[PDB]
Amino acid sequence: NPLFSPYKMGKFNLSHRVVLAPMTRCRALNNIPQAALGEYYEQRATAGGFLITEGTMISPTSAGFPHVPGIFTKEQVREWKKIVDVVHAKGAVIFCQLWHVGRASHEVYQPAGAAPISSTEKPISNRWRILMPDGTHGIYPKPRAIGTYEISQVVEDYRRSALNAIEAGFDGIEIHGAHGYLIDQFLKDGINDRTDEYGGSLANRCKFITQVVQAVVSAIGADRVGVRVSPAIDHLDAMDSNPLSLGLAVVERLNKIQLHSGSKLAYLHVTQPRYVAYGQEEEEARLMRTLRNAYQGTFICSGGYTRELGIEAVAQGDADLVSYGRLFISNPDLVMRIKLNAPLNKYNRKTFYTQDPVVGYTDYPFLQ
Ligand SMILES: Cc1cc2nc3c(=O)[nH]c(=O)nc-3n(C[C@H](O)[C@H](O)[C@H](O)COP(=O)(O)O)c2cc1C
Repeated sequence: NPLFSPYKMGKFNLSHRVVLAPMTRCRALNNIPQAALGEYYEQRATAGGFLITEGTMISPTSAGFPHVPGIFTKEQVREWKKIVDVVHAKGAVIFCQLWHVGRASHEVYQPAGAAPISSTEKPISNRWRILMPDGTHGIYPKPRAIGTYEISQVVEDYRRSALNAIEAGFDGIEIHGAHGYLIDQFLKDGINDRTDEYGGSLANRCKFITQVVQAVVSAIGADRVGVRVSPAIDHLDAMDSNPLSLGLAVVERLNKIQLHSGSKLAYLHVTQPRYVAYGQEEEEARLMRTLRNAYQGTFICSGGYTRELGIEAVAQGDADLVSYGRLFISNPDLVMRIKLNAPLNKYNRKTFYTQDPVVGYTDYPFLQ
């Protein structure tokens, strides 16, 4: 079974290829990592396994969900360390995903109820609704488009948060540049309507993610930096006229960064879309294989993977590691279960974003 052949990700000797995909669960009350996170990650950690934390705040204006952890204050760093220690004690490797939502926020999540920032002034449409602190859904407001100087301030927040992640003990960080968020808002031409040097051409649209990656690399080293993108996913009205072209454009910038920096990134992480048929290589698969073949380094595929699809991905060389989200929610021992090809617990979406430290978070049973 390919999923269980070792894999050397940089200095990390991974015993298997099943990865915990970053997942927002909203248990980090008031943005403070909670002991619950500790038990949650500990349950899923395995000797030689790779975990990626839920997206984490890089500043006071980077959140668009309630109770998501942050890593921009020393207090948060202190609490993250305890979680990182419990995970390391299991022999797992763990990276902290640095996340800024951009225009996908609401005044309720912004200091002084200010407007969320973005590359544009256009708001997400009403086809998408934001989750509110009280569990109901809200309207995405008009964001404020930032200038060159402010862009550099946000880049600095990523930088500072990356240093904090390292101070907390994390083995590295993952730059969240997918799913229609801040970075993705500069990447997708369906959103980026700028006329300055951060908009228009592929090179300009790629500038922001490049500056962000460069800043953290120069701060903690390319080896402790992973990057996540999703050119073919349009979540939150984040579409591009040419998904494949945009992805390759991003891949080229990353390869260039590695060559100039003289070191490879931890990995490239890509979320893929899944079409829907009926009672059930292809464009989508080929787009993924193409980004993988173009990228000089470790490739992590994600999005609707199963035990079967995962084995296939590693077996055909389409990916080095496979990240699982939803199945990892309901199966703390997903790695063991996949290895023994045992049944899988179904996940209850109702408690994906509730605040209880146990219910729908750590009370999913292990294999008996
Ligand atoms: C409840 C939930 C929360 C998620 N939170 C994040 C997140 O904070 N950052 C991110 O990059 N992806 C996030 N994802 C996407 C996952 O990392 C992963 O790409 C996706 O779950 C893969 O598909 P799967 O659920 O079929 O395995 C989330 C997914 C779910 C279901």
